[PDB]
Amino acid sequence: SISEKMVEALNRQINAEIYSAYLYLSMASYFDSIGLKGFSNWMRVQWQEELMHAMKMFDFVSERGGRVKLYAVEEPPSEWDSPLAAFEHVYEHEVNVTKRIHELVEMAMQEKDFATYNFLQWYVAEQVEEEASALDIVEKLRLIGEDKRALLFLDKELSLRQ
Amino acid sequence: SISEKMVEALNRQINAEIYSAYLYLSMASYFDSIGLKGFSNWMRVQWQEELMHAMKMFDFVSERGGRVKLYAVEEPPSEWDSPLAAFEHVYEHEVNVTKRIHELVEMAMQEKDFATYNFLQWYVAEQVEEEASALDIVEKLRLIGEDKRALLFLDKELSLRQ
Amino acid sequence: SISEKMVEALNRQINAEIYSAYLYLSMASYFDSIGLKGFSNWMRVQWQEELMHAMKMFDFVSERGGRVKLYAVEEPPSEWDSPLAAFEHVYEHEVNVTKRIHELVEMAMQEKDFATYNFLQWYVAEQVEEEASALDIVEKLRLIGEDKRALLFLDKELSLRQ
Amino acid sequence: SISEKMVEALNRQINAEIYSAYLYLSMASYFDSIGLKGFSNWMRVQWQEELMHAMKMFDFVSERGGRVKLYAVEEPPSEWDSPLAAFEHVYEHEVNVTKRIHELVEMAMQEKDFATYNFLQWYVAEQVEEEASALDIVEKLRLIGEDKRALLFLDKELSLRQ
Amino acid sequence: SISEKMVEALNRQINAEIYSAYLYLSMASYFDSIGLKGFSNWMRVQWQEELMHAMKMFDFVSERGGRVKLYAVEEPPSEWDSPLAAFEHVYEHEVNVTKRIHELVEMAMQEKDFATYNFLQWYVAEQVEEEASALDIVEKLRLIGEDKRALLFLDKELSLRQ
Amino acid sequence: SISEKMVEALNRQINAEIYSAYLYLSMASYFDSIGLKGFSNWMRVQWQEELMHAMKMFDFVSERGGRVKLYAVEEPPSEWDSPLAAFEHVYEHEVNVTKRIHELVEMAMQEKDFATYNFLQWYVAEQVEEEASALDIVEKLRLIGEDKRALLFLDKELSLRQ
Ligand SMILES: [Fe+3]
Ligand SMILES: [Fe+3]
Ligand SMILES: [Fe+3]
Ligand SMILES: [Fe+3]
Ligand SMILES: [Fe+3]
Ligand SMILES: [Fe+3]
Ligand SMILES: [Fe+3]
Ligand SMILES: [Fe+3]
Ligand SMILES: [Fe+3]
Ligand SMILES: [Fe+3]
Ligand SMILES: [Fe+3]
Ligand SMILES: [Fe+3]
Ligand SMILES: [Fe+3]
Ligand SMILES: [Fe+3]
Ligand SMILES: [Fe+3]
Ligand SMILES: [Fe+3]
Ligand SMILES: [Fe+3]
Ligand SMILES: [Fe+3]
Repeated sequence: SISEKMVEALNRQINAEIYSAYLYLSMASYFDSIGLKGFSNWMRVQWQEELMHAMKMFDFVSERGGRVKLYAVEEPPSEWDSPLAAFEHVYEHEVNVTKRIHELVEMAMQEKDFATYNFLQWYVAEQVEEEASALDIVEKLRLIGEDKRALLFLDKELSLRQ
Repeated sequence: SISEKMVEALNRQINAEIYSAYLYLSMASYFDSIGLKGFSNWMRVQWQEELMHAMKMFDFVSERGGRVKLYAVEEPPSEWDSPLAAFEHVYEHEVNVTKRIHELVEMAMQEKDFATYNFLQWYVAEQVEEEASALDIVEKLRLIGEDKRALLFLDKELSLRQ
Repeated sequence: SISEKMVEALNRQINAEIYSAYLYLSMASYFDSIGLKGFSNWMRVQWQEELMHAMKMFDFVSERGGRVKLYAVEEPPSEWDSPLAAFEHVYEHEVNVTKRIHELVEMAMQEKDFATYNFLQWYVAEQVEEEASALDIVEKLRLIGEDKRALLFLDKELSLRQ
Repeated sequence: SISEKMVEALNRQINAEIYSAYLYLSMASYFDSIGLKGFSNWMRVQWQEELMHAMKMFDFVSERGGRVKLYAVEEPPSEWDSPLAAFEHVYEHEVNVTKRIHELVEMAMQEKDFATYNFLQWYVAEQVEEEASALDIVEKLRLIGEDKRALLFLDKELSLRQ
Repeated sequence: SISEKMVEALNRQINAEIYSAYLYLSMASYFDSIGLKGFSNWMRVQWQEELMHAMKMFDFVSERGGRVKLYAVEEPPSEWDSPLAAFEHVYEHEVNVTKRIHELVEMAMQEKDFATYNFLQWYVAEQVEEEASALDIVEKLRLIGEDKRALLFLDKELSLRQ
Repeated sequence: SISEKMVEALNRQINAEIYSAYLYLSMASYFDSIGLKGFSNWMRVQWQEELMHAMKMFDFVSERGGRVKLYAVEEPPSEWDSPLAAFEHVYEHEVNVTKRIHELVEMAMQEKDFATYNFLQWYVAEQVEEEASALDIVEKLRLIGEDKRALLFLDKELSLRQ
């Protein structure tokens, strides 16, 4: 039932979820390098979260009788201009992930593959949260601007994530 | 104090630990594809293990004052002639990972980087277990030869790993 | 079989550890003098911790069959230009302690005194943390420069240390 | 990959650990014979402890891919002029086991067998304790001299070891 | 009052109990050599159990005021054709150990040494179990023959012993 | 992965399991017709049980992503010479159902279809029980013979089945 075309694409998106993890891990290294252990922590938590996103899709492809094929994970970028620019890139990347999910929804429907549609609804809801979390911190870094105490305050708040 | 040479090698090995995890994840797919869910499980656990291995080094490079550069993760192989060949590939890959850790140990000696030498001793000990665990299962699968009832028994046991 | 050369190098290091403690107690007074009770708390904790490093080495010297000679503890300096300057001194000092530790490690290697070589690996690993904890505060102090509200945020953080 | 000459050496040291136990068990019969039930206890405990030392190495030869050959265990001596002489024998014995372990460490270094080098570090630190425990009791027994009431106070203390 | 002839005879039977331990230890190696870590476990446990047998009798000789002499433990054998042959050697060995204990019993009665007779009744019952446990596994392995799965099923049964 | 071959074979076994049900329901009517309400109840319970056997296969064919086709269920026979003759038909019939299952097992193993092999193992075990149960009552009736209080005794006993 699950079509070979639907598998390939889910396999794409599995790779996109892993590269996001890996992107966030590179950011963990960047925030590490500029003293911000709380931001670093957030990123490490996001890395593991995106890996979990990938695995939940890895397991669904196998369950449905599809075959997971893993592809290369690209070398991510490694520097950003500022914590603000880091999170702005998070936001934009997550909006891109949200696009690619909306398309998998659309493909599922064309193929009348109701199981893959229903499953992707998890990721549709999850992307709403991803974008909003990312936006919310972007807004906070914009008011903070150059104010070093506010920056360190946000960094503590972020160190608390699990 | 940590040299650039040494930071490079460690960043490389971090990439290799992540690759190892990714190979084992591939094998988990292979094993799903021939209905050995226990072998699959064993791999899925070893994938989490190797990622953890990677992170302990990722954190160490940054504590030593160096900077983690992340590199592409190679697309891994996707098929194996049999369960025996896949664990034969496992054992061998592990013997190589060991060789890599031994070369890192020697570099640390050459450079008198006592901190990195001591740190690496954990991997010296871990690679002993890695090899032995893989070899034991290669042996089991040799003893089992062609008997598919015995394969499923070993499969159910491997499904018990957490 | 522990040599005289070794027993004296270890006794001198016992003195260096106790002086490191004492130095950090002098910095505690300095930080009290300028209203930074959290910086003061950090130094106090570090003072107990360094005393604890000396005591582990004290016990070991006798465990090996040696005798601890105690030497004078030098009057430490009592003024620094700034928090940043004081923590730059902590860092350069701990880099020097490391350098002494590594000397002992070499001396023990050179003497085939394996028991002492092994005992000191704990100090090899401890010094990694010691340099990192201090460099992290130096860097935060740099990031902060003259902003006194941020300095006070950081003082509060250090008042948490146990 | 462990060499033959390293396996054989380890297996000789397994034998020596077992002999050590057996020597200390003979000593327990000695002490029973002169009514000193605490010195007896101390030895029975150390006979178990040396067996544990042997089994730890027995397991490691197997976990490296080697195979353990077991050897005759020589008939230990059965008499000593006095409690002081028995514990002197214990001391000179343990200093000799330490020598044996140190030779093992050297061999491992020469062959670049880092895995064995690292495993043996446990026996390097254990021998530090073994020498000091036996030495303290030797020194106590010298302090004590021919006083029989004091000897029995020591005997009672030694009966508390578990 | 226990006699000299009895004390020697119990002293030899200890030796025999320690040898049996050592024999079983040798088999543990042999089963470890051929992949059967569950059989190996059984053998480690029997190795401990026979040491407990020896010590119980070591203590009894003491309790009666005899002196335990310790003799060389003999180098054991180290290969067997198969799991079956090994357990046949176990049973035959244990049947022989029964014979020795039935001889100590008849000696005891001859000397009217009731306290040694009563003491030996524990070993008389224990041997009934020793024989019956060995024979049960011989019987099971014959029925098993060359069937690999069934072999592995029993090796897991044996991994359970404590 | 599950073959067309294996699916049609399972669907056919499903038919066989529903027919078994219906055969047992037809006997419940027989036993009802001759005043044996306990035998009837036994059949009604066995009818629900074989329906459950069916549905577990229906669900399994469908989980593995194959399509259950439903075939006609044959008119079963409706009379028997006696309770004994009736339970002899149950036995023969169950021995036949065992034949079919063992055939489904070998086909699975041919196609190396290990999920299906493992799933059928429940039925192999279940059939061992079916046969033993039927056989046992067959035997209890050979004994009862013409004896009427013992037939009513057996009849109460089968009332009890839930
Ligand atoms: Fe995601
Ligand atoms: Fe995301
Ligand atoms: Fe999320
Ligand atoms: Fe690893
Ligand atoms: Fe590994
Ligand atoms: Fe491991
Ligand atoms: Fe220190
Ligand atoms: Fe320090
Ligand atoms: Fe510290
Ligand atoms: Fe020892
Ligand atoms: Fe010792
Ligand atoms: Fe000890
Ligand atoms: Fe025994
Ligand atoms: Fe026995
Ligand atoms: Fe027993
Ligand atoms: Fe059925
Ligand atoms: Fe049935
Ligand atoms: Fe049933």
